[PDB]
Amino acid sequence: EPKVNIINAQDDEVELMLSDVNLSLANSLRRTMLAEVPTLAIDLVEIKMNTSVLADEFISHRLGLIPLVSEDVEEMKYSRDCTCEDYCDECSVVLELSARHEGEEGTTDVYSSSLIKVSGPGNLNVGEPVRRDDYDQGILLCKLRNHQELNIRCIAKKGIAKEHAKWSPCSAIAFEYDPHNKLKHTDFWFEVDAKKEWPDSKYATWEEPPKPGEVFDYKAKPNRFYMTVETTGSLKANQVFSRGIKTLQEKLANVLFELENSR
Amino acid sequence: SALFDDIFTVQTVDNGRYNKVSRIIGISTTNSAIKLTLDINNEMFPVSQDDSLTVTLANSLSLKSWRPPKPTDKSLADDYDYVMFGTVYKFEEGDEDKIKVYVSFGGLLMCLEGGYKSLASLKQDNLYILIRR
Amino acid sequence: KMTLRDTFIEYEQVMNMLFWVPSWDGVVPQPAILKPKPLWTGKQLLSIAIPSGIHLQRTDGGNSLLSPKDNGMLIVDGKVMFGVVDKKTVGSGGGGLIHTVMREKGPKICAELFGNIQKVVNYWLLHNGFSIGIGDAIADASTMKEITHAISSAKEQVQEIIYKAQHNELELKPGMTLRESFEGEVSRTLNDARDSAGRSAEMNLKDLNNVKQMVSAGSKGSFINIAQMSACVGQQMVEGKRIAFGFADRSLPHFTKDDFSPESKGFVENSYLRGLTPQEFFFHAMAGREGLIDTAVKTAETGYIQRRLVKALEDIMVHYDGTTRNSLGDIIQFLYGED
Amino acid sequence: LMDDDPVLFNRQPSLHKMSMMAHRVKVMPYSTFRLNLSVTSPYNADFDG
Amino acid sequence: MNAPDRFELFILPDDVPKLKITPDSRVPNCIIIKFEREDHTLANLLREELALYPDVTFVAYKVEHPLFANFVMRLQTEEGTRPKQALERACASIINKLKTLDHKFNEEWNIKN
Amino acid sequence: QKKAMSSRAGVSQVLNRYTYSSTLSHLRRTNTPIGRDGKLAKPRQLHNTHW
Amino acid sequence: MIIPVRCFSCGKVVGDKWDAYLRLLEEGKQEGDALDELKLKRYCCRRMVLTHVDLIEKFLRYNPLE
Amino acid sequence: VPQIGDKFASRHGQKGTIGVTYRHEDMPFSAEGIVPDLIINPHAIPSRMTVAHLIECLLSKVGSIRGYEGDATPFTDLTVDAVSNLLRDNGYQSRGFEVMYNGHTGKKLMAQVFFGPTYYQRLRHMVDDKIHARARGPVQVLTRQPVEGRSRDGGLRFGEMERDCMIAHGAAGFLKERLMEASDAFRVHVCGICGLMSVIANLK
Amino acid sequence: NLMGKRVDFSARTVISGDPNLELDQVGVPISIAKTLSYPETVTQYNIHR
Amino acid sequence: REFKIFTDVGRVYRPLFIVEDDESKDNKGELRITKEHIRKIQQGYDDDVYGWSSLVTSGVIEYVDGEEEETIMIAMTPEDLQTRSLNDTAKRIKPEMSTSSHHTFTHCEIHPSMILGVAASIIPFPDHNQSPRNTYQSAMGKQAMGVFLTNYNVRMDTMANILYYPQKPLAKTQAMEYLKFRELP
RNA sequence: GUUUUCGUUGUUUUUU
Ligand SMILES: [Mg+2]
Ligand SMILES: [Zn+2]
Ligand SMILES: [Zn+2]
Ligand SMILES: [Zn+2]
Repeated sequence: EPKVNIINAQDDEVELMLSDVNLSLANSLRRTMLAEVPTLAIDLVEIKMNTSVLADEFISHRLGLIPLVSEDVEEMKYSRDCTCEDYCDECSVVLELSARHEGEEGTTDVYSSSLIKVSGPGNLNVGEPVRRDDYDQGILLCKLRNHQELNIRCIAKKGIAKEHAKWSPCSAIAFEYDPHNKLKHTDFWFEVDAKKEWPDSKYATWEEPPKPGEVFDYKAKPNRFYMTVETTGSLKANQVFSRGIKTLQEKLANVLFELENSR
Repeated sequence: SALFDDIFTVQTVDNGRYNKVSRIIGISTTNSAIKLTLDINNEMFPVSQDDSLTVTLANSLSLKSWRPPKPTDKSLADDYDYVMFGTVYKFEEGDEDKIKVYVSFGGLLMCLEGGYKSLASLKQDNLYILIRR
Repeated sequence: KMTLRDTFIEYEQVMNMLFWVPSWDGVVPQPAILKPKPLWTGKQLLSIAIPSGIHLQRTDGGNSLLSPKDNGMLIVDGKVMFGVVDKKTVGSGGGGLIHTVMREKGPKICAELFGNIQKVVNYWLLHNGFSIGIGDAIADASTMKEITHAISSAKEQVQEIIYKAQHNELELKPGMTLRESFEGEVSRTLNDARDSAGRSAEMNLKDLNNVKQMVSAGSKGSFINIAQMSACVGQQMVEGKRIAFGFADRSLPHFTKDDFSPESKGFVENSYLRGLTPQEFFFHAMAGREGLIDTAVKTAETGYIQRRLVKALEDIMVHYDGTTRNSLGDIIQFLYGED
Repeated sequence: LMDDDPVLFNRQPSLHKMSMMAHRVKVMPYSTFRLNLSVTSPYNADFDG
Repeated sequence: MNAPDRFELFILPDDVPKLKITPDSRVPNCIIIKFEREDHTLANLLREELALYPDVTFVAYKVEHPLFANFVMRLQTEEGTRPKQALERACASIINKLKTLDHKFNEEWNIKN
Repeated sequence: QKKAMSSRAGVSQVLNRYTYSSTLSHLRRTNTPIGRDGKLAKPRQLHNTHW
Repeated sequence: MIIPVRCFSCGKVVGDKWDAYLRLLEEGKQEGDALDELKLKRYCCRRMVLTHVDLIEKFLRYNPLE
Repeated sequence: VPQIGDKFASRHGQKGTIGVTYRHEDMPFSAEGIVPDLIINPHAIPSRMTVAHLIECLLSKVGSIRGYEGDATPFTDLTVDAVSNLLRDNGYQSRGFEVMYNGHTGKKLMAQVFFGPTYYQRLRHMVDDKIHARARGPVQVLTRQPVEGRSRDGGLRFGEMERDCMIAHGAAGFLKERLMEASDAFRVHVCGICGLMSVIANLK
Repeated sequence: NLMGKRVDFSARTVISGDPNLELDQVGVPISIAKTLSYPETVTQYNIHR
Repeated sequence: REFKIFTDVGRVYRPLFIVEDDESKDNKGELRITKEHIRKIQQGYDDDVYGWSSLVTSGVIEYVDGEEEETIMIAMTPEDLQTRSLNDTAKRIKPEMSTSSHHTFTHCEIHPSMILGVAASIIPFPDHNQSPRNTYQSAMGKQAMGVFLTNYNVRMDTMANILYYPQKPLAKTQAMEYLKFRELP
């Protein structure tokens, strides 16, 4: 019964048309992709020696915010689920950084390229920092002056947007339906008139423009729901969507589990 | 359980400040001097001026935590178009032949003013009002 | 926004607030609307949060029994018959619902009803929401021009009073000297200007307008507030006076000597929407600093007043006899409040 | 100090005797005093610090 | 220096359970279900799913406090089905809906790009 | 210091560097050292000449 | 100083655009079209780059102890 | 880092503390799924009446969409209506309203929310610098009473009006222990003839 | 020092709004509810707790 | 029947644009300073230096005190310099000029927005909000968090506060440009 | 070693 007609697709941005679903279910899925989809982000930073002019908390928190290419973050075990003392590779990808400036007058631009993935449990390709792309030399991390050094090691562990926006698989997810307010969910507040003061959505062409004669059916419920999902490069749109679906499935499965567990 | 039965021709309607409800005032087709004023959700069952509506005042619709309305419980309501539940809040035992029964249906006010005995049986607490077109 | 006649709620939201309502008996009553679809009204939701055994009845503005405006007030045993509950009843007003629970049920029941209404309102607004916008604060151009012409007419009346005073044609008011009569009557005229403009703006406030909805809700704001924001601020009255000519026979070097016209003496010709001219901006600065200095000064004297009054009567107590006496036993009054 | 512990409740200034009120402690996180909206009005105070 | 922690929003303490059902004799065939480590995401979904169930006579939930990732849901069903059983039915129904969602999404994603 | 009495206090104060303006504006004050000997509003009230 | 790694209002990868943004600035170019070239679609992401104030260049032009 | 209770202010006198912090998923989103960084009380506008704040937010939206620095110099010729027209040109509602969708349900909130950027400022006052509890600490050398000052574990100075209100409250034992156990309390041995503390005293 | 003097078991902190809280309760920080305490005498009923 | 000259220390002066007050030319009711002087200043030098003292000593701008101000009549904006001879709800108001058909303003401020202060030059449209709130803004502006100095690190101060990410305001004044608020926001 | 030890004058600025 769940029906989708994907308008457009891309590595990060996707516009989908999920029809024949519940509004509450659709919102729950949107929340799951926004917060409960796991990614990899730096959660521990050691500064071995630093001669820059910036705080180490600054650079550490920024490093945490950096998305890491995380198509396989599911295989990574949690720092609390994994039984090992301290960190092992299976629950922790190690990153490294070492940069210097020597040219006196000048500045060495430390980029996320300098963040070198020096671990990652074979294979489990998680931990390499996301960038715009290859020609882009990476996310800029620091600016080095005469005789200034950044030497850092990093521990990245599996995480979600719910515990930090640095693990957030998405920036924002657009969720829409009823592109003409034919279901009467918003007032069209107005100073002169309601239909003309309020524009027509990009999905106005998709569903029918409401018949002026047609009296509102007080039993119809929202059925066609438009979705727009974007990722930061740590994951892909399809990955985030599927992970959210499966995560809410396993949430319901555990709810079952505890239901018959209590009885 | 259909204590009172009548049909009314609607003479006036006004929404005013309220948009989803209009107060409607009509005279009874069956017998004049029987005036019916009722606040109605317009978009849910619309009526207009001079509209003839089949009004029934019932003491009991069952022929208590309200449940999703089960079709297994038949209602005289199903015989009508707009059905509205309320409480008779004043039985106006006034004029010689003008009982003015005021019933509040959760806020929607109704005045049935007319015959003394024709409305005397309406000396109840709650009320079901049932409307065919 | 809730008690209104055309407020409609559906089974799911109903049941959700019922679970939210602390004073719900697990039993939802029959919805007022049942067919062709069961729908619920604001009054029944109110009565759900209300524990039974509370009746109230107040005719409002001489309203009738059929209450077309949903005005008036009638709660029966915790069930609202007609009338929208307002701050005149849910606030601290005497005879109010809180007064009623004080004098019928006690303080615990009032604490319960506070929680009831607070949580159900949290739900209902969380799900609806109510806001404010610039379009709410603006009225159509017709009322804007009514405002403009009201101010202009008041200015013309001011100029007429100026001419009468400047040629002694102004008839002397009782206990009010000629120049001061001029100043005071012009003050009255310009306050009438601001109030007329404001009342026009209030009239042009619309139903969806969250501004009139704010004042009618009464959560904050008032008439004069809208008058100043939308129509015009009006004369900056300091300690019940008018902004005088601070310089030599002038209030600003941009005005002239004996510039009896309003702009040179502190009457605001703009609203908070429009923004104010530098001269009258400085005049509103006059009024604002006046208010702040009034507060700051009044602090210390009101304080020592309070302290000395507390010192004055620190031991008056009604003894078990019922007579009000001193520590000496000399009776001030044989009974408390004569009763 | 547990939850529901009655404690004297005081604001400066305190003009009326209704400015002294006995509230039940509800041990809950954050370093502020969490209150009802209605009880703030007699205090004529706000949460601007 | 007093604010609560963040991992507890989903991590179950030993003493309290994920699911604590108590009988709601307030109306027949009703219970009160305490879901720790939960919020609106699952709560509203299960609420709507149960509301779609004809047996379910009362369905509601409330996040008693937003400063705690938890909620409690009151569920009454008809005299035939038990509230708990209606809950497993709702969970399994949403399971199958999610399966269909993921399948259709994946298929049209593949055919799309 | 011997004539501690009848001495004006506050003409020199520690420069604030909480913010940059905490210096700049701090360097462009004026003061009227009359004292609250007689409260009055004239030393505190804005005047048209202050325009 | 220093553009945020992640967009405060939204959360988009934005950090690796500053040098590109300056490149776009150099050719006497309008601001908004350049930001659009930088894939800055959400005006939150747009003013985050538009109104960011980097300050390390004065800090770095200080001769450090080492 | 900000926390519940932290003090902040606008450029329009709009000052307040944090009441609660909510995550992305629970707060409503726009049609494009955009949530605000911060939420304020509407009740300020009827009371505090900051029109310039509205103009600032409008110009902020316009500038962020158009990507330039907006001017707000006082005593200039700018008109709000033109800015609304440009916002129409920006493909956005002229009065800045936009439908939010309840974060908990995704349902279109009935009103269209005025939603956009504003320039705000952090303020020196925090919450955790005033949190201070004292059951027993250092006492002043002379008074033998709890010291004053949050630096040195200061006690709450009980004002005289608080005493008076407690007296009107019938708080005899409470105020007594506030002055007996919570304050200075020494026992001495006085004479019954002269009635003075003129007694060499030795308990042991 | 006599009509005004400091007390112990007293705390002073920020106030915040709690719409879901009861009127006669104040949301007390764990710091305040911990540092501040009441002396409960050991009785036969409270011995366990 | 008096006259008075003051050169004592402490009398404060503001530079007023010199509207020709001697009625002998069309510049009477206009500014001696013109777009020629503006262009010369825009050069930063003189076309054979034109500094600020150049404008002051050229007689097109002069210093004025309050005691002088109460004896002079000043134009607010460049609009009312020449004595003038519809229905817009987004504009301010100049003197009506109904009986006083003529006005020979001896001067005009460089900008009415210069009646403000250093802090006041920060607020976006401080003229659309209540004066008490303007005063509260002024008071709170000095205690608002920000970034004070570039070499905060080399200073050993009782308290130092530096923002992670200073941001230039979307809403700006023009005196802002002079305040360099883009550089220390 | 249970236990266990800081303060004031004056000055400025502040805080609903
Ligand atoms: Mg206070
Ligand atoms: Zn491990
Ligand atoms: Zn953004
Ligand atoms: Zn003796």
